[PDB]
Amino acid sequence: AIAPVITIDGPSGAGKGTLCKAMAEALQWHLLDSGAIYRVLALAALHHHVDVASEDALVPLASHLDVRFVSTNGNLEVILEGEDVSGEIRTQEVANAASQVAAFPRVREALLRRQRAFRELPGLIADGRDMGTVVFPDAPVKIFLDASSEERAHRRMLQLQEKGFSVNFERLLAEIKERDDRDRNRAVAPLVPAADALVLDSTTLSIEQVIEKALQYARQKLA
Ligand SMILES: Nc1ccn([C@H]2CC[C@@H](COP(=O)(O)O)O2)c(=O)n1
Repeated sequence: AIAPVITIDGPSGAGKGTLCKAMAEALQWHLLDSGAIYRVLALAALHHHVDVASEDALVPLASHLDVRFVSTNGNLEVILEGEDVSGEIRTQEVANAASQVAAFPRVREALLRRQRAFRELPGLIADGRDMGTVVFPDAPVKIFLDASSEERAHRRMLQLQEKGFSVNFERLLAEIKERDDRDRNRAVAPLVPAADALVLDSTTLSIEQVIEKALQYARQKLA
């Protein structure tokens, strides 16, 4: 009776965002960008002067985190307390704060019900780190999108250059190196692929190939 869910987990810069949107549109399903939740929580903490390195301080904020997401009128907008912060949550200051807040056990549990509420018919495409291992363990379809850290740093560099930002590959390689250690080195819902997850390594695959392989797999298990 419950709605089917396709989980897409993987490290930062693996291309989950792009894949999820493409699958959601292809199947006309709902989307959940769990990372945006942790980022909106982080931005909230910064604006409310809540200690980002304090589990006690963060828990209250997470439990009442006022965040809504708007459908695809073209893309997706993240709202915090009535204000669009879609761009601000994508800043390095918020990305860093987000990994900080997502590290605490009680803070993550305080966000479980909120993420799980996204499971609604006809289906949900869930993007994150632990969608297939903690949030939605029973997902009929689980995908682990991964790629070498070097490639993910290279793609990042290029995207920042497109936007007109001056970058340095060495810095980006360390940046993703540090994020990977966090998401993967924490006794609390670490980044690990589910045993039944399709491991999609996109290092030498194009956006088109990834989407094609993902949909082939998902459609296979759901019809
Ligand atoms: N399901 C998730 C999604 C995200 N995060 C953390 C990883 C860093 C931060 C932001 O994630 P993203 O870079 O994917 O926006 O939140 C997490 O712990 N669990």
